[PDB]
Amino acid sequence: KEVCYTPLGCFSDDKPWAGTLQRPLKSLPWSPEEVNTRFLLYTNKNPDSYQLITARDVATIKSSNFQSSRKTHFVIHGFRDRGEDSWPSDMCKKILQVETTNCISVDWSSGAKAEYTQAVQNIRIVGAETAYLIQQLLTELSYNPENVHIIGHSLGAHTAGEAGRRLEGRVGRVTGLDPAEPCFQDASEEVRLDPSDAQFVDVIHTDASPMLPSLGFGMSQKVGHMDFFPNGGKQMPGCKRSFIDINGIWQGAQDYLACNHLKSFEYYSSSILNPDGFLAYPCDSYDKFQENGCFPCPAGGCPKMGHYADQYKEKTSAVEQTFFLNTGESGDYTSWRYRVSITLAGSGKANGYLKVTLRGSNGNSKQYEIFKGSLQPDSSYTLDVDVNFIIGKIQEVKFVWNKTVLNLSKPQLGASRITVQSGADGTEYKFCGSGTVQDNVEQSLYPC
Ligand SMILES: CCCCCCCCCC[N+](C)(C)[O-]
Ligand SMILES: CCCCCCCCCC[N+](C)(C)[O-]
Ligand SMILES: [Ca+2]
Ligand SMILES: [Ca+2]
Repeated sequence: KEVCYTPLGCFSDDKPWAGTLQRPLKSLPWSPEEVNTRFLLYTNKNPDSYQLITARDVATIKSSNFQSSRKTHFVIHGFRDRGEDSWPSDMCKKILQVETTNCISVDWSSGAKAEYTQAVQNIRIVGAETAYLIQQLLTELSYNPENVHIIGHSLGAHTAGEAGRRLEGRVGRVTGLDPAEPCFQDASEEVRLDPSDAQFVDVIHTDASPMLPSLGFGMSQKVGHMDFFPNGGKQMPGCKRSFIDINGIWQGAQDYLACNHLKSFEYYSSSILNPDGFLAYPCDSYDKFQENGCFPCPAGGCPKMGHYADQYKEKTSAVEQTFFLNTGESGDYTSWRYRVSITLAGSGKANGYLKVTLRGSNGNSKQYEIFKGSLQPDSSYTLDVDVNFIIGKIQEVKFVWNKTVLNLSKPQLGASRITVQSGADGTEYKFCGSGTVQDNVEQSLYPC
């Protein structure tokens, strides 16, 4: 029970578009007009106001600052979001401070203001609007599709994968910023987003808890050549866990219930200006990562999660290549990972915290509990940690340690050695603290 439209063609309401386990009711997309898809063009020439372009009137493009010479970034929002002044436009601007390029924000606000179930269908339209606009950068200005990068959030991610599929995977890259779960997880690839929709698909997963009984709006399913899982991808730091601004029904609700879903475009937008800020590490599971595994960055380097992911040598050597890492709690959310070993010393057996600080070069870190437990002489005790900022080179630690069981002597403990290390490369820095002062000191171990 299909319906056709302008140059965009037809939309069959039957499987897998509807009457799926994933999409139980049968509906059809709105009209192009009803959706009001709008391509807004930013280029280094005009980094503030945009140029309304249209694939319907080629004149609007040719007479615009669009540069057939350069890459083109598309940024598509999702359910109940907008292009005009929300984050997508904000994101285009950031992209133009670092590369000379065309960045378009795909605003379909009015169509994404529908009821989720409908919205899940309007997405098909915007796919086509977009795909179509690309089919006419090729025909009109011989603009190679493999120069196009589509970046979509939530429903937008699937939107982008849609356009991508309309162009037989000719499009060079689509990036999925926490692709929506409801109606997509475990569905035909025809309807969702999968590695086949572009030459390169990379995904950031920030809200991959189960949508049902549980409300994790993000897909847990791997759908890219690369699927990144910041902080394990289920609970992002800075957020406390779990549309018409619910904030007018229940004050705080929106933010509360969407914060993790949104960290996907947060992290990405910051990677644009901070490439070295989000290095993913390959691993089987986040726990292996969290339990001091898969460290440090591998042979060639860690992929940069985010904007500069397309620089990874083996970016498409496989599908569902998964990586893990930890972001910051706020600001630009950049964290760097270091390994920290401590082998014990002394005579008497104690119990306690095993804190640490860092001076590096740039600033100084925070306290860093590397261990709590039994402190038997000359053993060893490592733990990987996350430095929410860019320091430099260690060789300037501090130590400190506190009590858990109160007495059995009060021994002269210290720390024989403290193997430091970077994640990026492998730069150890390790130190000798010959002089095992008892308790609660800033015994500054130093180079050797
Ligand atoms: C799978 C549906 C995702 C629901 C999340 C909706 C988030 C609202 C968009 C955020 N905001 C309008 C502030 O950009
Ligand atoms: C306690 C401060 C954080 C706000 C918590 C708001 C949670 C309300 C959940 C929204 N809902 C419509 C399900 O009530
Ligand atoms: Ca697909
Ligand atoms: Ca790039």
